[PDB]
Amino acid sequence: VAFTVDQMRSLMDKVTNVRNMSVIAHVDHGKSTLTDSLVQRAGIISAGITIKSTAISLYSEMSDEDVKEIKQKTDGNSFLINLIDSPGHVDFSSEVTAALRVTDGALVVVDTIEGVCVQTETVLRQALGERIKPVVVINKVDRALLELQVSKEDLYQTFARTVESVNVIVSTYADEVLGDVQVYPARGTVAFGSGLHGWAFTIRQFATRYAKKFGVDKAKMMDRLWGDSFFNPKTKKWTNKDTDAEGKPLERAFNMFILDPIFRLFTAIMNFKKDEIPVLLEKLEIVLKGDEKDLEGKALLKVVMRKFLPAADALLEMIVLHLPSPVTAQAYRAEQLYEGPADDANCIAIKNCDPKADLMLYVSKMVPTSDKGRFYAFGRVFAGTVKSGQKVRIQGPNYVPGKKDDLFIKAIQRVVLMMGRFVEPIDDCPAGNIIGLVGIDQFLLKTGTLTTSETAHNMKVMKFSVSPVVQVAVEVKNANDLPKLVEGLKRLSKSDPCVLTYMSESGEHIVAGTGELHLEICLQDLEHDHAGVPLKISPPVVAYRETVESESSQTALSKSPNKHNRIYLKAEPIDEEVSLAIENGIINPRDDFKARARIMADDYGWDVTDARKIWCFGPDGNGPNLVIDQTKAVQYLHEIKDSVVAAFQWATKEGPIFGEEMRSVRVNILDVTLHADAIHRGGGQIIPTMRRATYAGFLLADPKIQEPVFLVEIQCPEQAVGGIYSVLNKKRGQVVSEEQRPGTPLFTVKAYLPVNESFGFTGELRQATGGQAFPQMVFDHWSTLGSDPLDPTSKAGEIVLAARKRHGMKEEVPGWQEYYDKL
Amino acid sequence: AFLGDGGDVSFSTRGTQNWTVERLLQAHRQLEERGYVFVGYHGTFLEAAQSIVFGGVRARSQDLDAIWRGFYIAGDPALAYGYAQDQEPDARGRIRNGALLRVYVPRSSLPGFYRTSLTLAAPEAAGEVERLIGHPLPLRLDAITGPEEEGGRLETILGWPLAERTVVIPSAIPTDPRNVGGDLDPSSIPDKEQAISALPDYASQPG
Ligand SMILES: NC(=O)c1ccc[n+]([C@@H]2O[C@H](COP(=O)([O-])OP(=O)(O)OC[C@H]3O[C@@H](n4cnc5c(N)ncnc54)[C@H](O)[C@@H]3O)[C@@H](O)[C@H]2O)c1
Repeated sequence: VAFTVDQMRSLMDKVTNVRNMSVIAHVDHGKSTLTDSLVQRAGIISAGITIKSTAISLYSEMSDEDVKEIKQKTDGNSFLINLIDSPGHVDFSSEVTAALRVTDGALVVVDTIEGVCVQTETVLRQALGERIKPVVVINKVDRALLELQVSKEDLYQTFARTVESVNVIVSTYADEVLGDVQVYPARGTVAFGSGLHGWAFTIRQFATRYAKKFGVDKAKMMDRLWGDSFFNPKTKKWTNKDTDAEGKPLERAFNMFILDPIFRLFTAIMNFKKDEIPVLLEKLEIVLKGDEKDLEGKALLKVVMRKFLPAADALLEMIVLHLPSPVTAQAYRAEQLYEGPADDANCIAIKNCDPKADLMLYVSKMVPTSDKGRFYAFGRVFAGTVKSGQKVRIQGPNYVPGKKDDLFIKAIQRVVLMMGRFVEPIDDCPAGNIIGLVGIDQFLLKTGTLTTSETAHNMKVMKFSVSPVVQVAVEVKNANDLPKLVEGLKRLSKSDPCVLTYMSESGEHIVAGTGELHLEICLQDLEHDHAGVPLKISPPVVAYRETVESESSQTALSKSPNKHNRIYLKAEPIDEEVSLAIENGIINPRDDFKARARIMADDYGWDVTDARKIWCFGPDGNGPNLVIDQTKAVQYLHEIKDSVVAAFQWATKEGPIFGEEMRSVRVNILDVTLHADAIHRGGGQIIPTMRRATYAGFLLADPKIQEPVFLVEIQCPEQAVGGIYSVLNKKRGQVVSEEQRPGTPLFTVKAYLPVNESFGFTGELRQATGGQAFPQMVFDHWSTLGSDPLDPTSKAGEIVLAARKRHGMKEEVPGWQEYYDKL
Repeated sequence: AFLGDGGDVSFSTRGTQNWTVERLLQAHRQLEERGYVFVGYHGTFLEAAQSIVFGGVRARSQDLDAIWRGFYIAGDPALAYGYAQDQEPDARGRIRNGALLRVYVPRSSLPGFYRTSLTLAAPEAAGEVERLIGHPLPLRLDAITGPEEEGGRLETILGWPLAERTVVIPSAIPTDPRNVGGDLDPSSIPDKEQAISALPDYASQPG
């Protein structure tokens, strides 16, 4: 239906009638198929700037009698339904949690034949851990009839077992603070149908229809339409035992009034019995129009079943009548979503869904848009109201009420509705609704918490990292498609904030990701969308860092090509604390040199003198590497600063060991001799000099390499927990902690896993745990290898040599002599 | 064509493309066979090499006294190696390695090649050079070889008229992208190239 911005707002202030939910379903179960039936039925459209579909808005209207069945506060017969997009596979665990965290209900799609698969089962216990109320829909019923040709009792028992396995997971993992959340068909919390043909029903739907033919409240009618209830056809009597007086079998109510009519149509139509179909269609009052009166086979069956039992209506029914509104759900999800005091003024405001209290908007992700390369924040208002122009406290991951770290007090340019693929600006948005924001992508990488209270903690943070720990080399198979790849990379890097595309000194096109899989999907999209050109991709490679262990054995000297300029320097390690500070924005390159020096001096034990002589950071002019000016009375020194800085940028991007970025490397320019005439101190002369001197100093400062290390958080049932340790003990993994969930038998093992050992990790962990494990790893720290990188046999040297060959460099690492002045 | 047989030759930071040592030995042989002789190396940046190898050496303005204008080459590749690089950084400040070129002239021009102990590019040598070549500078269809500096290594100046008659081909001596500004390591010079890099004997006295 087409709605105006006024209608949406008027529909968004009635939070009691909103349904924040996602669809938990395996892709091969018709997840997208059932979703389609919903958008083609209740999909809301607006009466320029396009975005990647992240959420869909659905409208559902019901009767006054229907609204009286909802066991929660309601207001009016209009209902807003936010269908939040879900990942296409469990492996995308980090974003699976993201969707579930901003939802309150869940439509769990289960197969008729295969029942509940391992994936849907795993995602479900995660949703239950997030305190999400589920409603089930048994899809693929079409297969049971057409292919398997099962009987009415077989199909019933099949549903009974399917629903049984679901509640086995529910009663086990659903927290006891929600009461009985198990699903019962008789209670209209379970639907059945075929997404393919687009039909579905609930016990409540058939109860309503027969409710009149029996002069009976559908309460006890749908109660009969399941389980052991039998309507003896001969005596016209309802009974509770499956046999009559003479001991003859009675058909159960479900098979008699629900399955039979459907089985009739399936048989009448698929058998081309032209004389039955018309009669059979009339008593069910299914009228075909013009072109439809000639259809046959599946073509006819599809139309008849789509007009008989529209799929979306069965689903919308359960969603509106049984899924918690933001008001009802936030009451028991607040304490779980707040990383602070339970009785806090903000946490209380979240439990009540108070639109008047301090703002508590959650940013689950950043969405790519057509408005330049900017991203639109996507999330949900848990408290207060977000307004256009409103100044909010953008609180990032590292943010803490104490310090002012990772805090950005900026203003919201525009707040907009995420109408699937389109954007609609609005004045404000009360708490309880999903929304998108404009002009935050430069402050929030992916996730974060918006606040208007100077004493509010972050909401349950989702750990992410932009650090590219794995990368590959892209190359066109056809040299004429080069321009298509160049633009493809520029496009790829825009569809994802955590994807990096750059050019190495050799001119190679590099694509770097946050993980094996993350980088895998990006190379696909690139070769199919952004570029669409046949590409030659090298095997995945882990990103290492080059560092020093001590101060240069001696002063590093290097002179320019013209032999007139000289740079003396010495390299020394930088404390991890400092490197962390730099990476964490504490020690900031674009910060006042005096204010910054005070920090380094007081909080990190730096000679304030040196801290004010910082010429630059690196690489990219902000890395954890520094050039300190320690020269004394050097004439024209400043006239080469731009060049020296430039050199340091390249020298720190690709180190002398094997082309890898430097980390924690402090360069101290001890002395400089320059030609009097600036004609001989140009970039061409100084840049190389500084660059080489830096290499010589580095190689003299006890070279070492650092390997990236993950922090993996694994959710796994007690039984399969043994399979986790089995895998970690051959990947050089180190266990950090093993916690158990209070009630459930769910464990949460956390450990460090070297990135170069994570290749295929999820695949192995899958098998070792039978698919019960739920992986989730993020970059944690860099680890310095003890072995000598200059030794080809050592563990570090092994990596080095392999890399050097792979790059086509001289197998041996250059001695400092190569870069030192040739004296 | 004097580049021998093989793929299209291009210049890159990764090194000269489609230019093995064997192909050089072939092109060098085919050059000698057509009456050409090797006279030295010329180090420069990629785009320049391209222009020289595929367009030919052409006269251009250069920062020095007009009487010393001409194409500059060196017998010892180590010397010319020092000019095989960008002389000015790009927008971001990258200075990429260059390429070593081999210069060949018609043997018919050998009667115009002279040598001197005096340091070149200096007013104190102009007189002696003008004496050897038998005419006032600048150099024309002749060339001069002498120390680039006091006690320095030898260099050779090819008068533009003579320089435009050269045939230049890539060298098998690679520049180092991970050590721009470094000095040429003698062990990076293919023993096979060193064998074909002997210089002609230049006249010490005028004609
Ligand atoms: N470059 C060398 O190999 C070499 C050898 C010995 C001495 N030198 C010293 O270097 C100084 C000159 O250096 P230079 O000769 O590199 O710079 P230059 O100013 O003499 O010549 C300018 C540049 O133009 C480039 N170029 C591009 N296309 C060209 C073309 N078609 N024809 C000719 N040149 C083209 C050359 O690479 C050259 O480097 C001399 O004074 C000499 O003392 C250089």
